[PDB]
Formats: sequence, C-alpha cells, structure tokens
Amino acid sequence: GHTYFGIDYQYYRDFAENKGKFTVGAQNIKVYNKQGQLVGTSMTKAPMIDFSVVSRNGVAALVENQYIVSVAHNVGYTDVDFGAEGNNPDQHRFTYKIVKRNNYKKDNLHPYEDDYHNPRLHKFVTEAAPIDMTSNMNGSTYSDRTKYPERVRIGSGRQFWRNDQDKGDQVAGAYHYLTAGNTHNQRGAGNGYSYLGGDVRKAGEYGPLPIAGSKGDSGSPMFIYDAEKQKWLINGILRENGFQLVRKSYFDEIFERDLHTSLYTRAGNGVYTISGNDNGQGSITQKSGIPSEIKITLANMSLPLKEKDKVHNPRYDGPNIYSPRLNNGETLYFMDQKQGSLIFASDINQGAGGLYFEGNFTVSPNSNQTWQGAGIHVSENSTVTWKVNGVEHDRLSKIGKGTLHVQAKGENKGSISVGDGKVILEQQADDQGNKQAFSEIGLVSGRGTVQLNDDKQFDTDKFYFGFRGGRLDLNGHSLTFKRIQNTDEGAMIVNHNTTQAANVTITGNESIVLPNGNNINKLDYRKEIAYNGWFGETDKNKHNGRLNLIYKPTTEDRTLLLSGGTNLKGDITQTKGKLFFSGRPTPHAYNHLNKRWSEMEGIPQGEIVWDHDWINRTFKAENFQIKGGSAVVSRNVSSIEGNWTVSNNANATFGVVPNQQNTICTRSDWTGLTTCQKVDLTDTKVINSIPKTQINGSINLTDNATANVKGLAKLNGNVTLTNHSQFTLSNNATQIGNIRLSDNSTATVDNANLNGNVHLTDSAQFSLKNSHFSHQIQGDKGTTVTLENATWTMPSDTTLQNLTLNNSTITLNSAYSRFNTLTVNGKLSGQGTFQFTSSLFGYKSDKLKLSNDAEGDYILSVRNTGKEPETLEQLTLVESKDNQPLSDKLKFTLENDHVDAGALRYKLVKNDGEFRLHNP
Amino acid sequence: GHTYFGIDYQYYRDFAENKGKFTVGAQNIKVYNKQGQLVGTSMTKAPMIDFSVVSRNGVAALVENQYIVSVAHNVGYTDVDFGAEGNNPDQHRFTYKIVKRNNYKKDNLHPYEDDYHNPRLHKFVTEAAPIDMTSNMNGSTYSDRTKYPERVRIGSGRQFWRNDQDKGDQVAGAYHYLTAGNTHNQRGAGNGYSYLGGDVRKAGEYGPLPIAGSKGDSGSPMFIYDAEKQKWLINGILRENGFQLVRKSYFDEIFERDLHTSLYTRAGNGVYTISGNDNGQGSITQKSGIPSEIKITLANMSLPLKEKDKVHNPRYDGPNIYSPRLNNGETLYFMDQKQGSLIFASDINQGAGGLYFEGNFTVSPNSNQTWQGAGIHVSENSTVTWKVNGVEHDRLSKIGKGTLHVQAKGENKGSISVGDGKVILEQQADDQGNKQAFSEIGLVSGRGTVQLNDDKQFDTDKFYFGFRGGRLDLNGHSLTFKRIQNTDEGAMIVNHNTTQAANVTITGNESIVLPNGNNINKLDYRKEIAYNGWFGETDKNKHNGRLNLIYKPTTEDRTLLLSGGTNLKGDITQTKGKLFFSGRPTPHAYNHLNKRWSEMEGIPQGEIVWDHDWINRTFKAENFQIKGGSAVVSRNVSSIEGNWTVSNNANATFGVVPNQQNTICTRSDWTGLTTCQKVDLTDTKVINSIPKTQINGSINLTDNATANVKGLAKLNGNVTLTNHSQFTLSNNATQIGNIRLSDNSTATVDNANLNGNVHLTDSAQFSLKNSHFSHQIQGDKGTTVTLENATWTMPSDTTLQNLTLNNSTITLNSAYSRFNTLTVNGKLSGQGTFQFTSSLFGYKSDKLKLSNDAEGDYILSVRNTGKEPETLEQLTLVESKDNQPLSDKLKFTLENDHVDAGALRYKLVKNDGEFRLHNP
Repeated sequence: GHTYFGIDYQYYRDFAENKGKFTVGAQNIKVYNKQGQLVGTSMTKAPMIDFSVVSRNGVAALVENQYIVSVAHNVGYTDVDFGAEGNNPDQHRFTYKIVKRNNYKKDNLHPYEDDYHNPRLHKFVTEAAPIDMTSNMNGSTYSDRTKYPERVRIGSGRQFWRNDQDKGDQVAGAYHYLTAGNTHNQRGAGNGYSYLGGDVRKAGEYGPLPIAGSKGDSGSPMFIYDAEKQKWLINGILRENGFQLVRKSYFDEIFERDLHTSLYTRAGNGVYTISGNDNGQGSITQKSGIPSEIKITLANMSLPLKEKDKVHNPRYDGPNIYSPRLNNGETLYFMDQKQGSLIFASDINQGAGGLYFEGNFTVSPNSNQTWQGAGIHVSENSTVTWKVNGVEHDRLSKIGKGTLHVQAKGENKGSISVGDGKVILEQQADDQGNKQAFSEIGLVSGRGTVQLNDDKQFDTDKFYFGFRGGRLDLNGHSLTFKRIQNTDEGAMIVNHNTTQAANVTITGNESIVLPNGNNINKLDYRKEIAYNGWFGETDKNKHNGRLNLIYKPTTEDRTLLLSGGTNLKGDITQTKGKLFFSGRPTPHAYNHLNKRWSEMEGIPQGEIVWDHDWINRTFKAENFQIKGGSAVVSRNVSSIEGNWTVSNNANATFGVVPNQQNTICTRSDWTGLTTCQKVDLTDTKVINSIPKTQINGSINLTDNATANVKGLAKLNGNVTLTNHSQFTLSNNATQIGNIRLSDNSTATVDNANLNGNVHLTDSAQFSLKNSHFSHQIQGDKGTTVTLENATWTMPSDTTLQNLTLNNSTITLNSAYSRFNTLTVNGKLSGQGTFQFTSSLFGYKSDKLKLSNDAEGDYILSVRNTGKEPETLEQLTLVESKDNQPLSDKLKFTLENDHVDAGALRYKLVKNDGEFRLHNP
Repeated sequence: GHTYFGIDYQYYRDFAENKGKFTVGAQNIKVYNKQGQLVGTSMTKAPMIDFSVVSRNGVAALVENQYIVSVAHNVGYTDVDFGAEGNNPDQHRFTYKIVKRNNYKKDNLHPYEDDYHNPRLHKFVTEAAPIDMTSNMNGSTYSDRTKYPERVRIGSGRQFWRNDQDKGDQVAGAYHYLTAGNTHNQRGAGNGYSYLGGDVRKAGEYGPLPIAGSKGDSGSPMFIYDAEKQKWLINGILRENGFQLVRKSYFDEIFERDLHTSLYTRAGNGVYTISGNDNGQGSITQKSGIPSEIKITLANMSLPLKEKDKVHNPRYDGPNIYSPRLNNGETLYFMDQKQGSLIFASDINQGAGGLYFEGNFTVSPNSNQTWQGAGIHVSENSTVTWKVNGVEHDRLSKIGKGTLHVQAKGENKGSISVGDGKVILEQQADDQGNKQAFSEIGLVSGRGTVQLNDDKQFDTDKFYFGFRGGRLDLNGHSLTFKRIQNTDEGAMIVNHNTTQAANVTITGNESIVLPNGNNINKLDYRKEIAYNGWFGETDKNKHNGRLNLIYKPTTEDRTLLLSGGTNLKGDITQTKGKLFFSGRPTPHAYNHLNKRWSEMEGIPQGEIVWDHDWINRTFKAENFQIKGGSAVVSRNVSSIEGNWTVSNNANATFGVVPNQQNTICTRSDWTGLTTCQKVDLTDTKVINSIPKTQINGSINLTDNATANVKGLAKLNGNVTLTNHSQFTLSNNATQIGNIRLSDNSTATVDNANLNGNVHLTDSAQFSLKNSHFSHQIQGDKGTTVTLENATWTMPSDTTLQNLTLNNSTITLNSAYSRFNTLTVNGKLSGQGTFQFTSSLFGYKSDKLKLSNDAEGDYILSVRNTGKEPETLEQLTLVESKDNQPLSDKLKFTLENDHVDAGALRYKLVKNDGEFRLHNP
C-alpha cells in the first residue's frame, strides 16, 4: 500500500501488527507528523480493531472457524497462517490448508462479480476468533459515519511512501510485510461495491492514517465499525481503490453445504454409533429414531490430495489448488439435553469435516478407534468426555467455550491446540502402562484453559503458550520445566484448586554446548531463558489457589527473566543462577526495509526497540526466598510486593542507577532469544521514563547474604540482618523503615535516604557515608557506628557503643537550625564536628557523654538562647560517663572561640576532667 | 511510774514519746483494755501535749531558752538532752550542760520549800520551744476542771505495772526509759503544792491512763491544760504523789540576774563596740549615749570549769556541780529601730551568756575577731548580718523567728544548730580562697530554715535534719549528696526561688566495704539509704520553685528509699540502682523490757512495728524519668502523680500483691538503718489496711523498658510503648486508660481489669490472659493479638491483623447476654468460641470476616431474635474478606447443633467457601 512519508512509517507498521500504541481495544491514539505536529487522533470512536483475524500474508480474513474470504484471482496461495510476526519457535505457527476455494459463480441467483471466493480450511482456526460480515450489499449503506464512524484496511501489496509532491518511492515488493491504517474517504458506492480514495498526504474522515492499496493488495480485507452493534465487521475485499462488498448469503450457502447433518434425540440420552471407510463413505446409527441410519461423507482416500478447483472466469485461471480428498468430509452437529453418547465402531477420518457438540456427551471407542478431523467445538456449559485417541502428526483443534475432558487410553500420538474453553487432561494408562494425553500441547488466543487432572500427562518440553497464550491450571499438581515455551503475556500458569497447593520448578536449559546437525533450536542451548507471562491468577472472579515457583538451575551462570507478572499465593524460591524481575520494551513492528530506505526513514534495520518506551510491571508473592545465587529487580518494575529472605551466600539487588551502567535483560520478540548486557543509563528521556520501584515488604538477610537497594527504588519495609550479612542503601534510593543489625552484620547508607531507625547489638556495624540522616541510632556493647562525609541530626537521647567520625557533623538537637544527650559508652575516635544548643541562663544544654576511651580532634559549635545568666556557673558540654576524667588524647575546639550571653563571655576549658563553658 | 497491767503497756510508752496515736496535737484517742473494751477517750478537751520540752532522762522540763526546772535533791545530773528516743546518728543529739543549778533558798521573801531548782544551761536549746509556767502558787486554783480539763505527767522513775489485785511488778529500774499518761485525780492542794492520787486500775477524771510516780520520778514535770488560753503549761514538779508547784516569780529573779544589760540608742542607727578578756571582764562602748562605756561580764577563765554550787538544805547535799567559769557570762540585749551596729574589737567568749537582737543589726569584726556564747536570738522581722566567725568544736544556737545572714570571711570552724527562723549562708572567701559557713549544720524543731545565697558553703556530708527537721531552701542553687542525714518527716528540701531552678543529686554511699577502726558509722557503708522527708514546698503560702531530683548511684545494687513525700515543680530522674516510693510504719515507742516481762506483756523485745499500722503517703512530680535501674512504688502509697518515662533497660513497678511476697523497704527509727526484704502479705488485717495506689499520670516505655502495674494499684492514665518495651497489668490491678503499642513492643493483661482501648501497629503484640475485657482492640498489618483463658466482649466493629485463640471466647456483640463484624485481615489460629447474635427474620447478624490464612477449631454459638423468617435464605456467619474461599484447615461447629426461628430449623454448613446458617 501507499503511506505518507510525512508521517513515521512506524505508525503504519504498528497499526497492522497491533503494536506500539495500537494494541487491541486501545483508543484515542495521537498521531504526530515528522514535524512533531498533531495530525489527528486515531480510534476516538471505536476500540482498535483486532487484526489477528487477518492472515499473515495479508490476502485473507477469517470469517468462520474454518473459512476465509479473498478474491478469486488470487489463484496461487494454498494455505494461510495467523498470529504475530517473527521467528520465535515458541509460537508454533500453524499452516492452515485450503481444501476448497469456493470461487464465486455469477448467475441468475448469484448477481455479483465473480472475482470473489470463500476458501475452506482443513482445520478449525484456534489462534483468533473469526470476524462477522456486514450483511447489506448496497455500498451506500455504509456511508453514514454516525452509524459507521471508523473504517480500516490492511495488506501486504507493493509498499510505497509518498512525499509532499505526491511522488512515490517503492520501498518493498509485494508480500514482504503488512501495512495498515484507516481507509481513505468514501468515494462512491453501489450494488456489491464501494470505492475509497483521496490524498494520502492529508488526514481523512476516517482518521490521520489513510492508506491505499496497490499491486499485491488484491483480496486484502477492509473493515468497518458498526457503532450501534459495537462490532468491527469485515465490509469488503480489495479489488484510490475499489472494494467488493462481503457476501453473507453466499457464504451461508457454502457453509450449509458442508454442515447439514444434525444428530438429535428429542427425549435426551441419545446414543449414536459412527463408522466409515477409506472411500469417504460413512454411517451414523441412532439407537432409536427414524431413520435409524444416517449416511455421512468423510475423507475420501481414492481422491487426489491436490486438484484444480472450479474456474468460473477465464481471467482467474491458474493453479486453483484444492483438496477433493479432504473437502469430501462433512461437519457433524450433535445436540443432547441430557447425556448423549457417540460410539466409534471404526477409525474415523473426517477430513475437513469437524465436530460441534451442544450439551454433554460421552465419546467412546469400542476398542482403540481413533478420530481425525477439522476440530472440535464444544458449546458453553457443555462437557464432552473424549475417550478417543488421535493420530500421529495430526493436530486437534479445540474451540468453543465448553469443556473437552480428555480420557482416552495409552499414548496418544496426536497433538492439540487449545484455542477456546477448557481441556481437562486425564488420559488413562493402557495395559502396558503407557500414558500420554498429547505429543504436544499449545494454548493460543488467550481464551483457552488446560486443566490437569493427573500427573505425567505430557512432556513439559512439548507444552507451549503460543500467540496470546491462555491458562495452564495446575489444579493442585506439580510440574518441572527446563524452559517454558511462551510467546507473550497471554501465558498464564495458575492453580484454581482451592484445596491443594501446586509447584512449578524451572531448571533452565540442560546444556549450553551446541549440538550438531541441521535443525538446532538455539533457545535450548542458551544460558538465558525467559517467561513473558503470569504466575498466579489475576482474575478476581477466579480462584487464586496456592502456587509456588522454584528456580533451580544447575550452574551459577544461568538466567531466568520474568518480564510479565506474578500474583502468587505462595513463594518464589531461588537456589542458584540469576533471576531477573523486569519490565519489557513496548513491542514495535519489525523493520523490513533495506539499508537505503531505512536511512531515509531514519530508523535501524530489523527489530524496533525504544529505550524510553517500556511496559511497567508488578510482581507479588508471599515470600521471596533467595537461598542462593542472585535475584535482581531491574528497570520498569512499578512495584514488587512480598517479604524477602536472602540466605547463605545469596544476593538480592533492587533498582537501576541513573548515569551508570546497569545489566538489562530483554527478550527479542522476533527470535525469542534473551540477552543480558550492561547498558548505559544516560539519556534524560529514558531516565525520566523509569519508575522508582516500590519494594513493598521487609528484608531479612542471614549467613553471608547481601542486599542492595539503589537508584530508582524505594524500600517500603524493614531490613533485618544476622550472622555476617551486608545491606547497602545507595545512589539516592530511599527506605521507609528500620534497620536492625545483630551478630556480625553490616549496614551502609551511601548517599541515600534512610527514613527510619537503626539498632545494633553484638558486633554489628552501621556506616553512614555522604548522607544526611535525621533519625534514631541505638548501639550497645560491641557495636560500631561510623560516619564519613555525613551529617546526623539526633532526634532524642541516644546511646552508642563505639562511634567513629571522619569529616562528619553530629547535631545533638533538632532545634539547632528540650535538650538531648549523646552517650558513647565505648570508644569515640576520629575527627569531626558536634553542634550544640544551650541556655546559659538556666545553665542547661545538649550533652556529649564520653568514656575513658574517647579520643580524636573535634570542633564544638554552640547556639545559645535567651537571657544573660543571673548567676556565674560553668556549663558542662562534654563529660565523662562516670567520675573518671576524659583522656588527654581527646581534643576539642570551640567554634568562634567563644559564646556570648549578653555581656557574659564564655570560653571552652578542660576543667576537672570535663570540657566546660567558662567565664574568665 | 506505775501503770495498769490491764491496759497495753504500749499506750503509756507511746504517750511519753508522742508516738502511736499520741502525736502532738492529736485528739480523741480511744483507749481499750486488754479485753478489747473501751476504757475511755484521751485528749477530748485538749490537743495532745508536746513532750519534746521534757528532757530525755525525764527529770527536767524546758521553761526558757536556756533554763530548766527540777528538784534540788536531784544533785547528780550535770546535763540534759532532748528530741526522740534511739541511736540514729543522723539526730546529732546535743548535750546541754548545767552551768548554774539555782537551788532555791527559803527565806523571808522566798516562802516555799527548798527542794526546787532552776538550772541554767550553757547553750540556747534549739530542738524544742520552752513551755510556759502556771503563775498561781495556790494549788486549789487548778482544781477547776472546766478551766483546766486536762492534766498529764511523765518520768523515768522505777517502772511498775499493777494488776487487778493491785499487785506490782517492777519491770525496769529508774532512768531506763520514759512512761507517761494523764495524772491521777485531784487529791488536796494548798500554798505551793498539789497532791494527785487514786486507783491506777481505774479511769480517772483526767482520762483513761492515770500514772503515778515512784522512786526516780522526783523532779519529773506535771503539766496542766489552760482551756481559756489554749495552752499546755507546766504546773509542778514531782516531789499517790505530791507536787511542788512551779515558781514563776523565782524564775524571773534568776532570769533578770543573767540578763540585765539592754543596749539601745533612742535615735536609731546605734553603734556599739565590744571587747573583753580572759578574766571574764568585758566592755561595750556606745558611740553616743551616756554613759559611753558599759561594763559587762563574760566567761571567766580564771575560774574552775566545774565547782560545787550553793547548797541550802543539808538533806540535798551531794555533788551539785556547776560551772563558775561559764555562768559568769551575762546575756546581752540589743535593740535598734533602724540599722544598728555591733563591732567586735576583740574575740568574745560570753560563756553561758547569749545574744538577743530586736531590729536589724550589722555585726562586724575589726579584723578576725570571733564570737562564742549561749546562742543568738533574732526577733521576728529582724535581720542580723553576722560577719563574725565561730570557734572550733563549738556549736552556735540560732533561735527566734528572725533572720541570721551569715557573711563572715574564710573557713569558719564552728558549727550551727538552726532551731527557729532563718539562717542565710553567704560566707565570703578569705584572701587565700578558703570559704566555709560552718563545719556542720543541723535543722531541728521544724521551725527553722537554711537558705543558700552562694555555692560551696558547707560540706553536704556535714548537713543534717535532726529532730523534727526544718527547711533547706536551695534558693536556686544545686547540691549533691552521698546520703542525706535526716531523722523524720520534718526534713524538707525546697526551692523558694521564683526565678532560678535547683537540683538535688543523690549518689548513695561511696563504698559498702567496712573500714577499720573503732568508730564506724554503719549508715555510710550500706547499700540502702533513705530519706524520711519532703522534696518540694507543701505550704501554699510559700513559693514552690522549680526543683529537680536526681538519683544516680554508681552500682546497680544501691537503694534509695523515699518514705516521706514529694511536691515537685520539676522531675525525678533515676539513672541506676533501686528507687522506692513507700509509706512507712507508724512510729511506736521502743520496748526496753527484758525477756520475762516482754513475754508477760506479749510484745517482742526492741523495736515496735505493727504490720497493719502504716502511714499513707503521696508523691507528686511533673515527670518521672527512669533512664536506668529500677523504680518501685510500694505499700501505703495513697497516690503518685506525674507522667512516667521509662527507657533503655530500665524498669518501673507499681503496687504490692496480696498473698504473695513483696520486697518491702523500711528504715529503723531506732538505728537509722534501712532494710529491704521479701515479706509475705497474707494477713487479712494487713491486706485490708493497704490502699490501692492511684497512679495519676501516663506511662511511656521506650527501648527495652518494662513496666508492671499489679495488685493494690490503679493506673489512671494511658500507656504508650515503642521499640521492644513491655507492659504488664496483672494480679487484679485496674487501669482507667488506653494502651498504644508500636514497633516491637508487647502488652499483657493477666487476670486484671483494663478499662480502655488497645491499638497496635507494626509488629506489636497484645496478650489477654485469664481476664475479661469489654473494650475496643485495633490492630493492623504485622500485629498479633492473643487470648488465653480469656473472654472478650466486642463493643463495635473491629479490625485486627493476626489473632490467636486458646481456650478463649469472643462475644461479637454486647447484646448477647446493631450488629457487629470482627475482621481478621491476617492469620487467625488456635481454638476457642465465637458468640453471635442474629435476626434470622431480617437475615442479619454479627459477622466474622476472615482471610485465606484463617485456620483452627472453633465453636459457634448463636442467639437469635425475633420472628420466624417470611422467606427462605442463608445467613452467612463466617465469611472471607474478599472472594477467595476460606481454608479447609478452618473448622467450625454450631453449638446445640442448630438454631430455631419458629418452625424453621437452621444448621451450619460450609457452602461456597463460607460458613452459613442453612435450612434443609
């Protein structure tokens, strides 16, 4: 298509991929031109369309579970696929095959032009919900912009951008990638058609991003928003541009041709028996109803797998490939109001025919009969007990809001894609002890759930969350993964069991030594693995059962990246390796442009990632037990909630520091690869975009554990240390809470803000560097407090043991800028300043109480109020803790050399073993 | 004398010592016999006599400042002393020496019998005010019992008690101790005499305790109450018993013989110059008046210190010792209406002559002249500026209501006894820098005041409050004591300065290791010291200036007992050791009886202390700052008022517990020694005699501080706790106020009554054991409430975090014996009962809202009112705080298994994650 070079190409790419700000449902997206000026606001009258119904190759759209729409003259393509762009193998993109083209035939009862077809696919599509069609064939219907306020199109035809002189550069050939936007303005319409066209340089009546089609865009879909229904509908297919309106009545004729057999037993508890053979002939016997026997059509093996379909217009001649063998199968519809039964008397290959179930059914083999077909659709509130195995190298498609309770015997060699509703896994062991539900299991489209009703149902290496994921409900069971295959934040691991807890263990990749051969999956041999999804249920109306997460790699050099979220009623445990809690870059459409046009556009080749444009995440658990290795809470984490226990030689670090390098872990949407690397955080825009992490919990360090809260982070909780643990608050981070040190632990506040109190015992040490502190410090026998380049404003009477000063100032009383005393029971040493307040009139003041061990060089500064004393006494400033005299190694100097209280001049003297203010 | 064995000997002993109920001024003292029957009521028509005017040896009474009265035939005694019984060295009892006997000579102008003398003492007596004499010599005068309703006597003659057969046991020899009571009945009187006599077994016209004299009682005084004057007067001296009436006219002749020189200058501003020499010759020069020179007599050193006085009756021959040398001195009287002057041109030794000053005087040495004499009497409203030093080993006696402003130079080696009025200390340093007002200073008789007008005026170890004490007015100055020498509650330390605060520091005894040598003062080497007096002014008409008290011993094992009172405008601070606020046993006369007669009387040998008979005390300060050590409020403290702050590892304990041992601190009146020891409190009479201490203030605990209110105590205030402080209310004590816990503090109510609310935050804990509680408890994140063997009746909606039950019951609503909800946001656990009220008719009830953490075994009891429901619903009783279901570890059981509302039967079920009342 043709875009406007006056607007960033990225808009049109993001639009098509539902990336950047154009996520599904989003509204009011501002669109600026290259001059940074507002062109318009997008999607002000409709939630952003879900383009997942459009095939990756842009030439078709999903209008039913196994049907697409396109132009007949697209005579070459034989299949479609869906989902997100890229080559991340976790996605397991599926190739849906056309088995019947359904090229329109113009005739007395089919008035419209024959460049139009409704292909049937060989499987039910699971990755996306089909889109409804508009029903009126009069183009004028859709001109009303109150009823139809938004209109969009999308395609992969030859790509151009046009400048202000309307000159086009062709930046890509057809079928390379998708571009999209709103359509051009309404430009004339009639029976079966509509024309849209206008000036790409200009904002249109459907929005700031008008886009026209070109060679290769034929067949691509055009969508219209019905504001009354609140639905996006497909309105037409591209044939300025002309569109052939969609044909709902024609589609109905195709559909009813493939689905015409309804099995139903009026009294309920129907019993049906099915059999067939390789020549595509089949039969369904109904226990009692008349007729007892119903003939059905199945996959016909005597027919070619490929053949040339009907061609009704000589212009649209070409390969026109279809599958007479698969298309022979009809779709069956079973309804029962009580408990129905379906018995497999023989293997069944339905070909492109599928199964719909309305009501509960028990489906059972007489022996070991298998099934194979388009897929299974189970109605809302219906449960289908499925006791029939599948076929090797065949994928079963499960759709519908209902439940599929899998309960066949032995090792099922078929796989499954769970697009909608629920699949319960409960395969039974065979006589030989073999038990496997599927050889491979995927959750896609976010609508589906896999629920475990037994152990050892599948190989966890063969389970994946594909495009938009879904729910894996452990239902009280436990699993171990090496790595979890996942594509995005749609991935959810939960436990809906109210009664039994569940555990997920992640062990990381077995080896990081590359194998040989010619189909290496690099994801399996990397030190870094990642999970983009959720642990724990976020839906308030679903049960968030107990769920624990354990990261237990084999080697110290293995990383697990969590970039989605946790809502765990349970703990997260780390035994080794590296564990990152992180936000992630906002997704953006990949840049397919060559060197030249990339340079013209001013964007890098390949992956588009903006350092200032990240998604913010939240994490929550009951406890974080870091028993070993290293846990890191990195950038764009809004909050992490739960209590921390770091033990042995483990470590936990919170926050990234502006103007330094930080290790940043990100996974590529394009390859699925995770990369951890030191990155400079120096850009103002980037720095300002990163939230200060709210750490909502307390921290306990034991043994040799270390914890570090730094930079863009705020600890909303206490820290407790024992043994030889160490805690550091630095780089302008903040803590709202207390620090409690025992044994041989250590704490340090380096250029940071501790809003709370410190309490040491035993041999603990507290260090305050390059900071100001205005709270309480309590230290007893054995403990050492140290200040360096620091100021401390004491709030009240305080006791310490040893205290070491170095270019630091202690203000004894908050009134300096009723009276307090600092007692140093142990050794004071070093050099610095003490700031005093006093009332010479009452001969009262702040006090510094020292022991025989005191020593060093200090400055005394005194602020006195009010009156001149009505008597002559001495005011003690520095005294001994008892009657012994202060050391001669102790040296004090009064600032300004003297203190005046009216006409009375006091100086500093060492008299009788103490330092007093004296009047000569 | 002779007492009645039918009445406790203690009455007669207490009477003589003004102890038990017979304190000075007391009235209506009931006297019971050994059969517990009322014999009579004592002192119904006069306030109890002050026997302090009677010499300790019982043979004389104080009739003027330096004169006594007795019989001439008492020819052996050479001195007298006064005060209280016992050997407490703090009393510094003084030996007053007879310098002239003044044996009566019968002649034409002296009609009466010559067994009578009026001894002159060498010093003015400071410990007691002299008593007036009756003036009529006709014995019949005093028979009128309307005018003279009360009459008493006292002596130390041979001691007997007589039984109902009037048989005497002699229980002690003469001159061992004093006994006293009212006199016998009037039995004949004439010129110069009176006889009193009757039956000791019987109550007499002067009261229930008639007492007769015996051998050794000769000379002892007999007193009569003049009801018109409202005075006790001495009426006669003992010679059934005969008494020689007192001779007022004879005494006047003696007095005028010794005091006949009045110095006076009509125009005011008189100027007198005094000199003398060793031969007892002296001179006073008057500036201008005629004659200019007046001869005076002084101590005559050429005369013997001892000699035999005049003997007028050969029967009364014997030693008759007097002091011709001291008696030679005459007393001088100086009056001036403006400002008079007295100049010492030479040292002066007045001997037994003293000084009276009426009006203001300046008394000055030309050089370093000293003075020595009987004492100084300064008139009311007169000030005598005294610039003359004293003499080593000589005590100066200060009496009169006027002021003595001491302002001499250098180190005065004399001491002083301040009996009356005011002495201001302002010694000036000499050229060499020596400065000392007196080598020793005592306050006695409660009438006197020492006021400090400078620092370093005396050694605080040499200052004492003797018999009945007096006021030490710090007047804005500060002092430190090791121990304060004090005898009784007459001791007062105050600060009358309206402008400058004052501090008293008490440090305790320097060492507790006994010295060697043969004059050890045990009081100086004990761990326990005590102060029987007051801190702060109690007189409303005097200024109660700011005064602070600091107890700061060196070692943890040192105790300070305060058994008197405080009324401090200021604080009490404790840094270490043990501090007791206590009442004290009522004083009782010491038991001098041997083994035999003690056993007969049924009383212990030695000190008489009754465990049920204690004096109740009050204490008041602004703040009690217990910064270290232990503060204890012990038995017989009516109230202690002020706010408490207990910090560091300090402790404060209130109340004694019935039926347990309590540490009781008491000081012996007899030895001055303080003893602290565990004592069982098991006697009903003792228990009932102890008041419940009203603690009138609030309590703040910080750091590791602990406080304990228990037993006979009531806290009328709030408690606030921080850090790791702990507070316990136990043993049936009561608190009217709230408890507020923060940080890691803890509170417990063990079998006690908390009338108020509890509020926890952070990690605080509240424990309720073996108690019933009916007020509010509020606890948020982190906090734990615990009940053991307790019931709690919630008053309104309540929120807690964690809650632990153990054999305890929570009644959700006060109506159980409009609806309330208890929310437990955190973990509930344990076992117990919840009592509910409900209205099934409206489907409303009390609620228990729990979280996922809830667990344990509980009983649900439900009381329902009124109607049968006109609809069928479920009534939720126990619910979740949100949509998650309650744990399976949570178990409830409905009491009685069911609830009925008319014909409708509801049972308890767990339905949909909640516990509801359900109708099958």
